[PDB]
Amino acid sequence: RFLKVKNWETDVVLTDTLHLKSTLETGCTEHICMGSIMLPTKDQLFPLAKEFLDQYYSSIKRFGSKAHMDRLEEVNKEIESTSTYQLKDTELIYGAKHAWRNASRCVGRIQWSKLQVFDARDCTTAHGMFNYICNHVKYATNKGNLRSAITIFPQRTDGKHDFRVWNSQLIRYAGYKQPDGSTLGDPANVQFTEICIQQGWKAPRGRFDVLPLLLQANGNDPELFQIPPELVLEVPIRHPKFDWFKDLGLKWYGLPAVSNMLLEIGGLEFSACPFSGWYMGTEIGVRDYCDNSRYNILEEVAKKMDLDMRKTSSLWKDQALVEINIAVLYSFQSDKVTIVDHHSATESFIKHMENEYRCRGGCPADWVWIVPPMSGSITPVFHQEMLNYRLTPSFEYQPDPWNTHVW
Amino acid sequence: RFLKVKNWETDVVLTDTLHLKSTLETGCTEHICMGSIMLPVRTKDQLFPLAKEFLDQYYSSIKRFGSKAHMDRLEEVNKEIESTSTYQLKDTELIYGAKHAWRNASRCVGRIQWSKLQVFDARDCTTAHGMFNYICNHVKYATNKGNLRSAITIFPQRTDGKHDFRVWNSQLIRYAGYKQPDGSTLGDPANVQFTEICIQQGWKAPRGRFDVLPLLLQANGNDPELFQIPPELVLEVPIRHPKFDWFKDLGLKWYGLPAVSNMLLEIGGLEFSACPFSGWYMGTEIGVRDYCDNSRYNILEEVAKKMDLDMRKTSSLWKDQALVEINIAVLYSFQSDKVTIVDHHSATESFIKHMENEYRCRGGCPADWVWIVPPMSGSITPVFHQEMLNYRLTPSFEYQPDPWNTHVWKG
Ligand code: HEM
Ligand code: HEM
Ligand SMILES: Nc1cccc(C[C@H]2CNC[C@H]2NCCCO)n1
Ligand SMILES: Nc1cccc(C[C@H]2CNC[C@H]2NCCCO)n1
Ligand SMILES: C[C@H](O)[C@H](O)[C@H]1CNc2nc(N)[nH]c(=O)c2N1
Ligand SMILES: C[C@H](O)[C@H](O)[C@H]1CNc2nc(N)[nH]c(=O)c2N1
Ligand SMILES: [Zn+2]
Repeated sequence: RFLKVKNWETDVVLTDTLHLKSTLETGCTEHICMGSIMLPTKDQLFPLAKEFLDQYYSSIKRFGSKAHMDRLEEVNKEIESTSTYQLKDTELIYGAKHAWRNASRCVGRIQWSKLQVFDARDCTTAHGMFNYICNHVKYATNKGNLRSAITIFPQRTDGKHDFRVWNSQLIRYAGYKQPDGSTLGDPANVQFTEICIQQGWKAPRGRFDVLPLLLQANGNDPELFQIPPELVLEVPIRHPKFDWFKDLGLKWYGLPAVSNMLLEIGGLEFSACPFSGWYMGTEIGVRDYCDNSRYNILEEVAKKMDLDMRKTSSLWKDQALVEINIAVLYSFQSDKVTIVDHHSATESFIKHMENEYRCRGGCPADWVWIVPPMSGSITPVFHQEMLNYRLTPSFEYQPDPWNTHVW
Repeated sequence: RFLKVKNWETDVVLTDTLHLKSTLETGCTEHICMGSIMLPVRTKDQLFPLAKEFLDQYYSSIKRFGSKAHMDRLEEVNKEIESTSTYQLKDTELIYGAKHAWRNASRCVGRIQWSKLQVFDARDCTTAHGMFNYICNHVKYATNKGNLRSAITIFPQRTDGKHDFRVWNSQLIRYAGYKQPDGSTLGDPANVQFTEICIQQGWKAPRGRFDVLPLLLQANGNDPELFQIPPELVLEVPIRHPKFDWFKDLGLKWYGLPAVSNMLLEIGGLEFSACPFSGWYMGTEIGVRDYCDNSRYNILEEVAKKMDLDMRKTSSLWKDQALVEINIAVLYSFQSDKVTIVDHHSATESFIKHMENEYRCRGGCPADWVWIVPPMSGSITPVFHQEMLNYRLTPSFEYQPDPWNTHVWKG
């Protein structure tokens, strides 16, 4: 019941009790661990609403109070009458911040309580969504001094009027399959890019074409919108020592903004809830740039460094990896765009974890995701045992819209 | 039931059915994943089914399932268990068993080599001196002047739990660690407690930074005894860098033989508490962990200084740069001295081929992602992108409590 996690580097042992409040399943059983798998009614709703309202009133030190009870009855009556309910602004803010607090795969949660929440529940059209999103982007970007934020569109009603941002991230580069059989741009976005073209987008067919937004409002067919170019802050990537690096013609956008997840608060489902923070270097330098199925630039960089790529044991891939990541951090820092290196970020997470264990009884964490994709054991989280469980409010994955939308 | 695992780099999807044969628990539940947790005498009653399952697996493996030989063996073991409360494995079963414990070791990235294990049957061993001799022979055979050969030496199984054979060392070869009164540590910090035990037992510690520890061996439940492995049998590699001539002056070296000696080998319900096994190193074990863990030799700073990296801010990735150089050095040195070693790219690439082969020929390959992914350059190795399923199959290697915490001293 009372589990303990140990840090094998510091010997520090923490006891987790928060997991006992876990509701959702993990995908694992006593016979099989699926820890490395990427994707493992009025009657149903009131229980969820109650659990949420209880934690909310408990957070504001008014558990059991009349206000707590009144609200509880108010929501119950509303659910029975309207088959759903509306969160108070205070509840929405608390819920969004906690969905982030509960995101087991997020290493930057020490920042959880500073989330700027934009209530977009009054939005009704795709154009309105576009406006709200540009404001989010401009607000979060803040001329390079990034600020965490989330914009929350109307909650699901009957399932045929869902609001959705079809894009996976607000800002991402297009991908196109060339005759050469090769891929131009971001291979990860080929399918999406074609859906945009299929919709009308005039693809420039460049290596870094900022994709247009495909916004779906009230269950209607999505619409294209181009984020004002001047609102999409990008960073040209250069190395502090290798002058030839700039010649690679590499650049990345400064705002990481996830837009395909579902925010669940008190049983309510917010299918369109784009949120953003700021990058941890490795996300771009290791994953976006070096993943074989992404920009896959290791060989190109290796060649320019004049490394013995004859034998894997010379560790040329590793050396080029470090350089690509040193450049990313350097380029973002030079342009005054917020970014955190994996050492600083993981150190912060350990501190956050410690706080969470002592003030909340635990911190769900997915080791597989928390440990940076490079230099794993030289970051502290590598040596930190973690317990992964699911708490609500939460951010959940949801089916891509183009595989469920009835045009 | 069928479970699928996907490689997010190649889109290749594999299907696992082998997990159905999994009996042991994982530590996880439908509500909590303990995937990153390091460590989440039987009765006649519970033993025969364990013996039967194993023998069924053994006889199927040799295509004699249901044969008269198979049935006679089950009857023989049955009679043996009821009569003696235990039973003895035939040599063939022991070999098959040891090879499978390795094959089933979900935390081992080197399993493509599982079928080539040399098994030394030391079940006739009766004293610590006897154990010493067996271990020396294992070390010499495995080392093979640098052309390392995987091997395992298996001492008598557990009987009543009061006569256990145990190798107290965690690995046959490791360097002493000494806690200085000023709080600092000389040698390998990981072995301070053990080194202290050895000293208490009479070991004359040379107190250097790389002193090969003595073997502390327990035979038949008796108090352990110290033995020094003949130095000429301990192959070591001075670590130098191909381009940095100052690296050698760091005074670093490492032994060539990785030999785990504290695990328990379970075969058909029998428990072999002393089963030292060895293979060859994957560079990162030494270069990343042994050398760069903050709680081990911790050499990142000294190395970073020499390279004169910008150590004022973490964002210069000086630790990451120094890390790669150190690992290049380990691989270079071992290769230059002709001591077998494998780099993490080659090793993980082979593991993926092994895993795919296993899914197809065996219906699965239990693997612990947390352990399989190398401690450096994670995502540039193919295993990072491979979904895996972790479950426990027997025969298997299991952790067991450290002997000094459970041993009843006789004096
Ligand atoms: C302030 C800076 C932040 C940093 C440094 C940070 C860092 C990270 C990193 C490194 C990942 C893994 C990403 C990947 O490998 O794809 C991640 C995942 C995640 N983060 Fe954060 N994060 C931050 C802000 C946010 C915000 C503001 C939220 C929500 C309001 C959030 C929610 C999540 C979620 C749900 C995931 C997992 C997403 C998935 O499964 O694909 N993060 N974060
Ligand atoms: C032939 C070369 C071999 C290589 C390259 C290899 C490599 C590895 C590596 C890198 C690990 C993780 C080590 C760590 O981080 O502590 C590991 C663990 C393991 N290996 Fe292998 N291995 C090999 C041979 C063997 C042999 C011969 C056996 C048994 C017969 C074996 C059994 C295991 C077990 C049981 C584990 C997990 C040990 C633990 O939990 O501490 N390996 N191996
Ligand atoms: N720094 C942050 C903040 C919030 C979310 C993320 C993660 C985003 C940005 N990079 C990969 C993408 N996640 C994709 C997960 C695999 O599909 N990163
Ligand atoms: N190459 C091999 C072969 C078999 C076993 C191992 C693993 C050994 C050698 N390095 C760390 C140690 N395992 C310790 C696990 C953490 O306490 N490594
Ligand atoms: C198969 C495996 O789960 C997959 O490659 C995971 C591993 N860890 C990860 N960790 C983070 N932060 N992000 C990812 O996309 C992944 N991918
Ligand atoms: C806490 C965490 O489980 C621990 O640090 C693990 C992570 N992965 C590992 N992987 C390998 N190969 N070896 C280890 O010792 C570890 N330690
Ligand atoms: Zn699990």
